Amino acid sequence: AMVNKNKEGLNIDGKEVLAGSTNYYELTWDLDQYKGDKSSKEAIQNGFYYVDDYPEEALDVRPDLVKVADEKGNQVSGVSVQQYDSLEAAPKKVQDLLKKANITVKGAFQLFSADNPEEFYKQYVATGTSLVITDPMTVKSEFGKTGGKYENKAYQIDFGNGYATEVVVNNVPKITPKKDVTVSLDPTSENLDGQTVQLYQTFNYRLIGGLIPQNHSEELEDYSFVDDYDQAGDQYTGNYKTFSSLNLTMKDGSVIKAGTDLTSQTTAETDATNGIVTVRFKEDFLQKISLDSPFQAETYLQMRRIAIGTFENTYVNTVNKVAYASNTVRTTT
Ligand SMILES: [Ca+2]
Ligand SMILES: [Ca+2]
Ligand SMILES: [Ca+2]
Ligand SMILES: [Ca+2]
Repeated sequence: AMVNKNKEGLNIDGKEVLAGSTNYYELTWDLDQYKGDKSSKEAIQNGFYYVDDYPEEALDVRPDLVKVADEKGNQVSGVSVQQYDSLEAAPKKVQDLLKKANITVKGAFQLFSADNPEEFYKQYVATGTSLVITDPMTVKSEFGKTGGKYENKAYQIDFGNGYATEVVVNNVPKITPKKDVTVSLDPTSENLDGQTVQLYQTFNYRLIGGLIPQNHSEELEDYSFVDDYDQAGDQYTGNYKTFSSLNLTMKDGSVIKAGTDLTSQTTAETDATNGIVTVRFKEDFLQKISLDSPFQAETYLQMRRIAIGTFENTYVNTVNKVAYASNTVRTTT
């Protein structure tokens, strides 16, 4: 058996997992059927292992959180774990036992090993006592820029013979912030990217956040718009508005309609000297969004053009503290 969970313990098999989130896998090292086993010395000496072939393109193991526990919840001594970057890089002994167990891995994998096959056998195997491996891994930050499926595969090796235990699939959504230039808050208004802005004209930078899909695996804790604008040409006026980009369903079942003014659910921080403004969603609001709802929002920063010339803007949308850059807009004065 294999299941993926979030930190709070919810089953998240098949769910959308944001870059930066952790997959708290629980792998059952299933020894129940061996109660009253009568296998030979040589079969026992063939050993007991658990193999997790994790998808290293997408995930990094969190080695400090990896645990092997018995049925009382106590850590198991005499079991160790090593993570290898490939079969080729693995010790010869490891290559050989995988071959014998008839296990194929792709790229990087972990091997959990019974240090002393005879002691492990006497204690857990012949007694039919199953163990639970907690094996947390984090989605690579950069993967959020392309997104896509990943799957975790595991194998159990009993008496040197291996077999597949389970596969769990998840998907990483692609987070793609967008930046437009407007002279209106109407979402249908013309984009002035690539066009002219008059000297001392006010206008908006429209910062459209990335889309968090429904069926996501954990709470949203951060959704921010960080705009380091070019203060040689642009001045932030101190005014902004933030709107929902989609219909949101809250944990209480209420619905916030697309286009609703959510400015009061945000805070703002300015650095005029360095020409930066940051707008962040409040936890009080983010914690109310259903895990089964999408989330997306957009901020209109009111600017003033304050010099002749050509000026660019880019903003960064952070989503649970992973940064994603928007396109770069350009206007001329
Ligand atoms: Ca290693
Ligand atoms: Ca792998
Ligand atoms: Ca829209
Ligand atoms: Ca700046």
